[PDB]
Amino acid sequence: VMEELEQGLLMQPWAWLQLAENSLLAKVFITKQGYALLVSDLQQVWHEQVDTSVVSQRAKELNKRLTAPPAAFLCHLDNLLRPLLKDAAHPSEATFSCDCVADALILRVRSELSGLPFYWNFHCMLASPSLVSQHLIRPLMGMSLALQCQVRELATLLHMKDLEIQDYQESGATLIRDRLKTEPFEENSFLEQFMIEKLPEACSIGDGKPFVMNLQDLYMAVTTQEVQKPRGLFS
Amino acid sequence: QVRELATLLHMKDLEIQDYQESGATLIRDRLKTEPFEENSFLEQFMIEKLPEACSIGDGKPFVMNLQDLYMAVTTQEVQVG
Repeated sequence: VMEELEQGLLMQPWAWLQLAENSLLAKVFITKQGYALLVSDLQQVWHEQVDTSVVSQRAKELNKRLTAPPAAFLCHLDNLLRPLLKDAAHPSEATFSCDCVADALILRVRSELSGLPFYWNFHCMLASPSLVSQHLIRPLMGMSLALQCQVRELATLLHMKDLEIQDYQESGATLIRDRLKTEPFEENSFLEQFMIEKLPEACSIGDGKPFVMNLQDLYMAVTTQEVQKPRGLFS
Repeated sequence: QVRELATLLHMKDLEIQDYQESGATLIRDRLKTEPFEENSFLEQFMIEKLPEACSIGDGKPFVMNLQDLYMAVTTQEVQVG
């Protein structure tokens, strides 16, 4: 039960949330027996795991007149959350609000469930060091190592193509188009040029949107890897 | 960096295609290189080499390989504010 929620949350991609002119990164895994949420703003991390016991009380207190068992309420919450997290700019009637008092994060979701109120309040506490390392630190290191390996493979392929170009030039032929000539690839020169020129803009984390937009498949792959007697005449 | 290397590979592929169109014949047939496809390369890499490449271990690879980029990123962050 509890382990299933943790595994599902781990094997999930990050999503971008826009609320009150603020940007958050959210991971949500909702099942028929609870849910797991992990939110961040690139400065702090909050986590919240909920079982049906607290749902039976919160869904009533927030929605006084709502008569909904935990299963239906969780299904409605998933239908509310997944469309927004999966893709952006999707029209919806859901609204998000964020607040903090002393050390906890109250995230309020207010939605129109076919023409009726739907209020939910995530009360997320600070994530323990184990959760942060499991979800952000180690996967990012794995992604960086994988990207370095990819860069090395690309450099090897470029060297092979440069050798092919050298052989073609030695053959004595000439190009019908002379504008396509490319200088030989050098790893050190390319690295120095990149660092001097484009590293500033490339490394700009911003509000986290580039991380969600670009590096998600590799992140998911890394997370999935880490989680998994003749005688006489006859003689 | 990977995107730029892919762009350079595409440019070299176009150059090789033009050379072939020019009727050129290579003396060594073993030097022929297959056209580069980003999707095929990515899928092959993820299937084959990612399991052994994305091994954190005790943290030695992190300090052995990616220290310069970390310092550059930190310096840029300090410069920004």
